[PDB]
Amino acid sequence: SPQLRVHVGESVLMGCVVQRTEEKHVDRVDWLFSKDKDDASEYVLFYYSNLSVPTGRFQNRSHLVGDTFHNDGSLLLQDVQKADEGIYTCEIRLKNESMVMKKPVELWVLPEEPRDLRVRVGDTTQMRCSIQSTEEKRVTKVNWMFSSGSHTEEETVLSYDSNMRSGKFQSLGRFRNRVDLTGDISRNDGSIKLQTVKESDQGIYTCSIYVGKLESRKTIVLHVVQD
Ligand SMILES: *[C@@H]1O[C@H](CO[C@@H]2O[C@@H](C)[C@@H](O)[C@@H](O)[C@@H]2O)[C@@H](O)[C@H](O)[C@H]1NC(C)=O
Ligand SMILES: *[C@@H]1O[C@H](CO)[C@@H](O)[C@H](O)[C@H]1NC(C)=O
Ligand SMILES: *[C@@H]1O[C@H](CO)[C@@H](O)[C@H](O)[C@H]1NC(C)=O
Ligand code: NA
Repeated sequence: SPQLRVHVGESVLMGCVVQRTEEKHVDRVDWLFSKDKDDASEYVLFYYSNLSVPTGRFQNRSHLVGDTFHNDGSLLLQDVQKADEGIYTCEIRLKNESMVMKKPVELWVLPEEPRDLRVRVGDTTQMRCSIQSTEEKRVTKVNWMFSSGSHTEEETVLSYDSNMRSGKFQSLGRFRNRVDLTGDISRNDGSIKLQTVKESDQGIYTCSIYVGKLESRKTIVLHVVQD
């Protein structure tokens, strides 16, 4: 059973894909949460008759992102909190099948990442953004934006869209020639590298990382210091 660790605030995609040679529709998916067994459980989401229903304290953070016409009942849980630590069980039945697959996934939650990233002038840094996932190729779009304290508007640092022939755009303004993707988008990683950091690079970097139309958002405050 997969054991996934995430920091507080992160998203996690828990795969629930039924291995078949044929592309079958999903009839039923249930995702249930228990802290230990705990003697207690709660629904994250259920799906029947072509409708998903995120429930309870997961109602606004949870999404069936699997292709329900291709054997897939995978879940995206956003904004993970410490109370989300425990076991997620997927029960899934495909159209025209009687058998039910049951797949437990354990989620471990580490303390939230610091908001601030400290860098010295002239150094290189990474800004990391990725979704924790058992499944490849789920991220469809990554967009990095920048604002300083004095900006009237965000500017684009780097953008990648998997559903365009275009693919990858890099800044032609303040970050020109100093930014590139270090993440493998096919492995759900939108991380970038920023080279020869300047004082004027100080500010808020935002990553919007998409699984379909569903955005997960990450903020990094770049604090540029001396010596
Ligand atoms: C839907 O499924 C039918 C096959 O069911 C299979 O055989 C039975 C005896 C069970 O043991 C089970 O494990 C199998 O799934 C097909 O014969 C039928 O054509 C299918 N329905 C249609 C026409 O779409
Ligand atoms: C679910 O949607 C599919 C694809 O449009 C359709 O073929 C099927 O009949 C639907 N199932 C039910 C029972 O609503
Ligand atoms: C629930 O609230 C979140 C957090 O603000 C928001 O992004 C989302 O639109 C809501 N959920 C859905 C899918 O309606
Ligand atoms: Na269905």
